[PDB]
Amino acid sequence: TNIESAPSLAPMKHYCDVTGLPAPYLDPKTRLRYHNKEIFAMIRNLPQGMGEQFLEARGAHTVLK
Amino acid sequence: GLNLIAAHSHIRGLGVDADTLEPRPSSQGLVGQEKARKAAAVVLEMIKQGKIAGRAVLIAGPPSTGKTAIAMGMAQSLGQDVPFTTLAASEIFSLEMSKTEALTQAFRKSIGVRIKEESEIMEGEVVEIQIDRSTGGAKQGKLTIKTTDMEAIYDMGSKMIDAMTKERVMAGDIISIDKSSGKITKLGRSYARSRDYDAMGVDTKFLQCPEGELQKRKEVVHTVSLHEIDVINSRTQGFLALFSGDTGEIRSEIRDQINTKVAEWKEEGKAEIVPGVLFIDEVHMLDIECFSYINRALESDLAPIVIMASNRGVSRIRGTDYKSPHGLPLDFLDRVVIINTHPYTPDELRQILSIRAQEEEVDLTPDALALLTKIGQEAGLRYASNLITTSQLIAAKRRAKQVGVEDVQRSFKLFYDPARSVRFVQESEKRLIGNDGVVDF
Ligand SMILES: Nc1ncnc2c1ncn2[C@@H]1O[C@H](COP(=O)(O)OP(=O)(O)O)[C@@H](O)[C@H]1O
Repeated sequence: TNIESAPSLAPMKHYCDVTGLPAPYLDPKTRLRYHNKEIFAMIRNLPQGMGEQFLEARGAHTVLK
Repeated sequence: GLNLIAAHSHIRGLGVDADTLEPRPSSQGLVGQEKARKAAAVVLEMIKQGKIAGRAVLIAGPPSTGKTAIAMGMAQSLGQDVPFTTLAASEIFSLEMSKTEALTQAFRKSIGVRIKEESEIMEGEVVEIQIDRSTGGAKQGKLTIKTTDMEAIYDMGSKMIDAMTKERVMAGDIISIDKSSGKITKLGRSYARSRDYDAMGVDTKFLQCPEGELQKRKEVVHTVSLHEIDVINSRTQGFLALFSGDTGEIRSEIRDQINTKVAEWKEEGKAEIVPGVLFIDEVHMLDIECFSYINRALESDLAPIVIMASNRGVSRIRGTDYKSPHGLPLDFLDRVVIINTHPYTPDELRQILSIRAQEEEVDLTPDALALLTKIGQEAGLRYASNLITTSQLIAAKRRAKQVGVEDVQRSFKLFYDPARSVRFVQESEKRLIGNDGVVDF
């Protein structure tokens, strides 16, 4: 009862999380999937407190305790 | 560095106009010949058309009247697009194979197939490599790279970590991971990690970081002839044969099936056929067994246009005993179309010597140029074009700057032109071995 939800085990196609385009590579500083160099520019000069909100929208933010 | 000044290093194309086909008299090296260069221009413009078979144009003319010059002009006026193949006609008489088949390969070498397909490559400096070989093995690892713009982390398969320790990718290399295969071509070394390289030479080149995105698609264009495909489909690993000549008699059913699949590639739009040019230099050195095959290899759809050059007048045909014009049989002279050249007027001789002097960068006084034109009137272009290179060096003996009459008259004194050499043979009969006799003083 209520433990019939099931996870998966399959390769996931990872998309961008700034835009919705398919994105093939992430970052070391902020760990954001991104499409091209314009989105990389907007990632590396975004004001602080939002680079964590993108991972909040995607999930696995892991905020401090 | 492998650009040593040859006897044709001054020709930079055919030199004619491409709008009204007018042979302007001095451009790109070819100077003086007008009617023959216009006919070669017409032939050149119907080569790039492609809507003609393999036809035959015979550049007939006297010695040293610019026949290899016109052929090299047509070679330079096509670029590396339409396959030009030189063939001096004594490479055919081999022993690895027969003679007619050696001619057939030279026909098949000049019909290119041009296909264009894409690849996915990666530029960029490696920031760092971590490989989890801990007893473990090549199982997982992280690769952090960057361009000037991008920066990225990738995880690697086992058959990529086995290519990373194969090329030994350091922290700072400029690599090109071809994604579809897995080969790694290190384009160079990054400058910013010049301290981090100890096992290198003292003089070592260093590049900059690649500019632009890190994942891009290239539209490379390959062009291989039908002889390439024939030699590939002949053994187990047979492409080495066309680098070592060890190919033998290729069976004709392979050539027929490849002539079928090239047509099936053309009709599906996957390919495109480019007819090339085959230049048979000194075509009089073929026997009639060759002409009885060139008369029928110039019949098929897949046949390159043959350009060929003959010196001889009424001479004998090899293999047989009966004479003929240009050393060619008459049933083959029905096929060919002949361009005749002419000897050179002395002002054209003077400006050809001027171009050959400016090519080697040798300074000349106009008096020495007048004397050299006077010599070339009586001894041909080749003798004067060698007297230029001799006279520069003789002027460099006594530490001079410009050559003069006092050095052309020394080069004319030491090195005999062939007319005076024939006179020397005729006046020194009894000691030179004619056929039988040797007299010793
Ligand atoms: N129109 C020309 N312009 C410049 N150089 C020429 C021209 N015609 C002939 N030559 C020169 O004359 C020499 C003889 O030409 P080439 O075609 O080799 O003679 P052959 O026809 O006997 O082989 C070549 O070295 C070439 O440099």
